[PDB]
Amino acid sequence: SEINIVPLLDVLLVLLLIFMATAP
Amino acid sequence: SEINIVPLLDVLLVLLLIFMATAP
Amino acid sequence: NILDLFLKASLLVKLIMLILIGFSIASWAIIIQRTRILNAAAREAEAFEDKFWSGIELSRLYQESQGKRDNLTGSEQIFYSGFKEFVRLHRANSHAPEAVVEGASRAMRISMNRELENLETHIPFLGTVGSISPYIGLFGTVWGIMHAFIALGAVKQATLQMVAPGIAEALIATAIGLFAAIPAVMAYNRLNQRVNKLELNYDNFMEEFTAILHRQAFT
Amino acid sequence: NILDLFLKASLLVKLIMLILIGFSIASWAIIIQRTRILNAAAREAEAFEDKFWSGIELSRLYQESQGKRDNLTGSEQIFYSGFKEFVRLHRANSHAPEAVVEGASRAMRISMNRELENLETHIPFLGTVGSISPYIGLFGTVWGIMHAFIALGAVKQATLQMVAPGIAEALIATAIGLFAAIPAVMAYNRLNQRVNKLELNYDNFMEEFTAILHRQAFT
Amino acid sequence: NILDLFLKASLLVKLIMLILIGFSIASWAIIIQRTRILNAAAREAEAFEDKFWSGIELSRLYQESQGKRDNLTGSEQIFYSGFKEFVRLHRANSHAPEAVVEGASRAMRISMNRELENLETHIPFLGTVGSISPYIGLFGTVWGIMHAFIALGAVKQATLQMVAPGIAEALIATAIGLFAAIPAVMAYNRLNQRVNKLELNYDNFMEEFTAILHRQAFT
Amino acid sequence: NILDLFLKASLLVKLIMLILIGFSIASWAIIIQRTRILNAAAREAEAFEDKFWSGIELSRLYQESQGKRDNLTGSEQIFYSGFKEFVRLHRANSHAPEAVVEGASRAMRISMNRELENLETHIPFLGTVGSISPYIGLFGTVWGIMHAFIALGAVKQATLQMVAPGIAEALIATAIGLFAAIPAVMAYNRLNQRVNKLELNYDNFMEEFTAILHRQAFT
Amino acid sequence: NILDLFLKASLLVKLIMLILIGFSIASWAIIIQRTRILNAAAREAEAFEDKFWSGIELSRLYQESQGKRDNLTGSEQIFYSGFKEFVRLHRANSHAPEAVVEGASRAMRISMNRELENLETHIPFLGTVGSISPYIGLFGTVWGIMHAFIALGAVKQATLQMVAPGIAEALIATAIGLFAAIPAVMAYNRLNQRVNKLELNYDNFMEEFTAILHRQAFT
Repeated sequence: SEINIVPLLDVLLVLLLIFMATAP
Repeated sequence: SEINIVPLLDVLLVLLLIFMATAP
Repeated sequence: NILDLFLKASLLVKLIMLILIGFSIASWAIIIQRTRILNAAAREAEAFEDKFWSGIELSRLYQESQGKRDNLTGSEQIFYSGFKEFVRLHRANSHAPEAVVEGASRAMRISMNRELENLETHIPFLGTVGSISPYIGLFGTVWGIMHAFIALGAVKQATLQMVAPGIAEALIATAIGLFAAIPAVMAYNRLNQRVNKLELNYDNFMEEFTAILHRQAFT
Repeated sequence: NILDLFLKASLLVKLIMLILIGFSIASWAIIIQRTRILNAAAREAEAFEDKFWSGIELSRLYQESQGKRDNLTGSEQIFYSGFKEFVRLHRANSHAPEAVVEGASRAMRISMNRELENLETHIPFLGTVGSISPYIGLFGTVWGIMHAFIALGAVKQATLQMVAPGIAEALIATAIGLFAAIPAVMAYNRLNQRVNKLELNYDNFMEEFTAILHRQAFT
Repeated sequence: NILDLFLKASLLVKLIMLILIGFSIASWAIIIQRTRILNAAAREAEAFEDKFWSGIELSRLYQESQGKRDNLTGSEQIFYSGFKEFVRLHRANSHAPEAVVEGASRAMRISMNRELENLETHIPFLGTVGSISPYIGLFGTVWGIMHAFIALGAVKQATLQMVAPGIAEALIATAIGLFAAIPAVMAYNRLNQRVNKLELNYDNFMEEFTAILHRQAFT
Repeated sequence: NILDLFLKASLLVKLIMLILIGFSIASWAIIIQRTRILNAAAREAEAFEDKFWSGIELSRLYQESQGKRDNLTGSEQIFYSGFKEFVRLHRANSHAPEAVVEGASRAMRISMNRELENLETHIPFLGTVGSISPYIGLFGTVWGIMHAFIALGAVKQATLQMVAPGIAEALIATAIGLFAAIPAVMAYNRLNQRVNKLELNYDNFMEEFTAILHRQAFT
Repeated sequence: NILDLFLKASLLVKLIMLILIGFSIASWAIIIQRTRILNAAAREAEAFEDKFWSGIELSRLYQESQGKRDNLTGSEQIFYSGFKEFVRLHRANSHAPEAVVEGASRAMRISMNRELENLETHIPFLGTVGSISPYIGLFGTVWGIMHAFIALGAVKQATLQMVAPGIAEALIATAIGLFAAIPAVMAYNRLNQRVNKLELNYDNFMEEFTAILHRQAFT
C-alpha cells in the first residue's frame, strides 16, 4: 500500500561514507 | 503531514559516480 | 545547453520527460478551471444567506424560486427541496406530525449530497500526480546512472571529463519531476479546505431550517 | 547490455528478477480485467436510471424484470428484491405503516451488500505487491555488494576495474523493484475511487425508492 | 564559513532560502498564537463546569448568563441556547414529551458546531508547510549541483578540490528545508489532539444536560 | 565464508543476529498454526448453510443441535442463541411484537463478536515483526562499520585488503532483517482478508435469519 | 574512542543528541507506568466479572457498591451508573419501558467513555517520537557530510586525519536516531492491543446487562 524508503537511503549513505573514507 | 525525501536518492547516486572515476 | 542534452537523450528518457510535461499541463488546467467555480459558489451562498435572513415571507421566496423553474444551484436548491416535500405531506398525512420532518430532512440530504459531489470533480488527479512524479524521475535517473557505470567499467582509467556528460542528463529528469510535483500539493490542500468550508455552511443552514420546520409542525 | 549483466549475475539475482517480472505481469492482467467490468457496471446503472424515471408504470417494469429472474445485475436487483417484499407483507398486515418500510429496506440492503462484495475482487493483491516489491530489490543489492567486496578482499590488487561491474549489476534489482511497484500503487487508489462512486449511486437510488414507498404506505 | 558560501552562491540558490526562512517564522508565530487560546478555553471550561455542579439553582445561573446576552464562549453558550429553546418550546405546546428534548438537543448541537469551528483556525497552513518545504530544498540542491558540474566540464583535466566547494554550498538548501519542515509536522498532531479533547468535554456536558432535561420532561 | 564472518563479528552483532532468527521461527509457527484453523472454519461455514437451506422443520434441527451442547462453533452458535432467546421471550409477553425481534437480534451480536475475537489471534505480532526488523538490521550494520573504522584508523596501513572483510561481514544483518520481514507482511495481508471473508458470511446469515423471524413476528 | 569523537564535534549535533536522549528517557518512563496501570485494570475487571456471575443477588451487589462510593473503577462503575438510573425512572411513572431502557443505556455509555479516556492517556507521544526521530538523524548526517566535503576542499591532497571528523560525526546521528525510534514503535502497538481488549470486554458486559434489563422491563 505504501512504499518505505528509509532503508535504501541508509544503505546508500553508508556506502557513500565508506567509499569517501577509503579514498584519501 | 508527511515528509517525502525521494529525490535525495537521485543526488546520492550521482555523487557515487565521482569517487568511482579516479578513487576507491 | 539543456536543449542539447534533451536531443542527446535516448528514447526512454525522452518518453519519461514527455509524460511529466503532460502531467504538469493537465494539473495547471485543472487548477485554473476549478478556482472560478469555487469562487462563484462561495459568492452565491453568501448572497442567498443574506437574502434569506433579510426578513421576507417564505411564500414570496418560494414563488421567486419557482419563477426560475428547476435551474437552481447551491442552498437555493435545498430550500426548494424541503419546502416542496413538506407542503405535499401536510395535506395527506395530517395525523402524524413527526413524519413530515423526516420527509423534509430526507429530501434535503439527497440534494446536499448531489451538490457536494458536483463541486469536488477532478481533484484526486492532482494528488496522484504529486505522489507519483518523484518515483518516475528516480527511475529515469537510476537507468541513466547504471548506463554510465556500465560504460565507465570498460576502460581501466578515465578522468572527470568523460564522466561529466552523464550527470547533467541524469539530473534533468529529477529537476523536471520536482517542477511538476510542487504546485499540485498546494492546490490539493487549498481546494480541499474551500470545499470543507462550503460543506459546513450548508450543514448549518440545513439544521436551522429543520429547526424552524420542527417548531412549526408541532402546533 | 542488460542481457550481459543478467547472464553474468548469480543465481539469486536471476531468481529475484524472475519473481519481479511475474509480479508485474500479474498486476497488469488484474488491472486489465477489472477496468472493463467497472466501466460496464456504470454504463448499466446510467441506462437503468433513465428507464426508471422515463414515466412507465412500476407494474409493467416489474413484469418486464420478472422474465430475467436469474440474469439481473446492479440496481435492477435492488429494485426486484424490494417490490417482492412490499407485495407480500402488505397482503398480511397492512395496518402497520412502519413495518413494511423496514421489511422492504432489509432486502435492498442485503442485495446492495452482495453486489458491492462481488465488485471488489483481487484488489488487495495490488497493495500486497506495492508493499512487498522494494524489499526484494534491497536483498538483491545487498547480496551483490557483499559479493563484490568479498571478491575485492580475496584478490591482492585494490583496483576499481573489478568492483565496478558488481556495483553496476547491483542496481538492476532496485530498478526493477520500483518498476513493478509503481503501477500497482496507482491502480489500487484508482479502483477504490471508482468503487466509491457506485456505492454512492446505489445509496441514493435506495433512498429515493424508500421515499416513494414511504409516501405510498401512509395513504 | 556558511556566510561566505551563501555570499558566493548563485542568484536562485540565494533566493530559495528566504522563502524557507519566512515559512519558519510564520509557523512559529502561528504556534505561539494558538497555544494561548487553547489554554484559555480549557481553563474557562473547567471553571464553568465547577461552578455549574456546585449546587446553585439553574434559574439564577440562567439569569446571570442572560445578563451578558450572547458575548459568551463554549459551555455557557451551549447552556444558554439549550435553556432558551427549552423554555420557548415548552411555553406553547407542552403536550409532547419528546419534541422538547429533541429541539433542545438540536439547538445545543448547532451552538457547539460554531465553537468547534472557531477553535480550529490557521492549522492546515502548518501541514502545507511541512509537506512542501523538502521539495523546494531538494530543487535548490539539484540546481546547484548541476550548475557546478556544468561549469566544471569546461575546465580540462580537473581535480576534486575545485569541485568540493560546489557540493558543500549546495547541501545547505536541503539542510534548511529539513529544519523548516520538522517542527511544523510536530505541532500539527498536538494541536489536533487538544481540539479532540475539548470536543469530548463538550459532548459529555451536552449529554449530561440532555439527561437532566429528559428527567424533568418525562414526568 | 559466512561462518568466518560470523566468528569475526563482535559481541553486540552476534547478539543482534539471534533475535532476528527467533522472530522468523515464531512467525512461521504462527502462520502454520493459523492456516489450519481458518480452513476448518471455512469448511464448517460452507457445510452448515446447505443443511439449513435444504428444507427441514427448524424444530428438528434445533433438537439435533441441543445434543452437541458446549461444542458448537460458527453459525450453529448464532442460530442456537437466537432461537433460544426468541422462544424464551415469546412465552412470557405476547403483546409487543417488535420487542421479541429486537431481543432476538440483540442475542446474536454477542455470539458473533465472540467468534470473531476467537478467530483473530496473533496477527499484530506479525505486523510488529514486519515493521521492526529492518531497523535492527541497519543498527547492527552501522555498529559494525564504526568498529571497522576504529580498528582501521589505529594502524598506518591504508589499503583496502585488511578493511574489506570487516565491511563484508558487517552487511549480513540487513539481509537477515529483510528475510525475516517479508513473510510476516505477506501472511498479515492474506490472513486479514480471510478473516473479512469469514465475517461477511456471518453478517449475511444473521440478517437473513432476522428477516425470516420478522415475518413470523406479525401474523 | 567513540565518545572522544563526540567530544570534538560541533554544537548542532550535540543539541540533536541531547534532544534524542530526552526523547528516549520520556518514552521509557511512559512505557513503565502504562504497563502497570493496564495490568491492574485487567485483574480488577476479571475479578468483578467472576463475582457478578457467581450467583449472588443484585441487591446485595448494589449495597456493597454504594458502600464504597467515590472509588469505583471499571465495570463496577458501569453497573452502578446504569442500575441507579433504572430504579429512578421506574418509580416515576411506571410506564413507557422503552424510555427506561434508553435512559439506562445512556448512562452506561457515558460512564464507559470516561474510563476509556482515562486508560488512553499518554499513547500518541510514543508514535510521534517513533515517526520523527529518523529525520533528525538525517539532518545530522547531512551536516556531517557537508563538513567532510569542506575539509576535502580546503587543503590540496587531504589526508585521512583531516577527513575523519565528518565521517565520525555522521554515523553517531543515525545510530542514536534508530536506537530512539525502535522501542516507541514497539510499545505503541503493544499498548493499543491491551486497550482494544479492554474495550471489547466492556462492550460485552454492557450488552449483557442491557439484555437483562430489557427482559425484565417488558414483563
